[PDB]
Amino acid sequence: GIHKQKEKSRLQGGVLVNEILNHMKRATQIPSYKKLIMY
Repeated sequence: GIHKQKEKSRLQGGVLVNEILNHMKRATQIPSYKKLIMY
């Protein structure tokens, strides 16, 4: 049952949103977390 219940609207095309992950990659290379040492 990969498909779960829904509460809000959602159309097939909406799946496109997944593309977000791609762009997210960029940030994944350097998030806004807390840094201490570089070496």
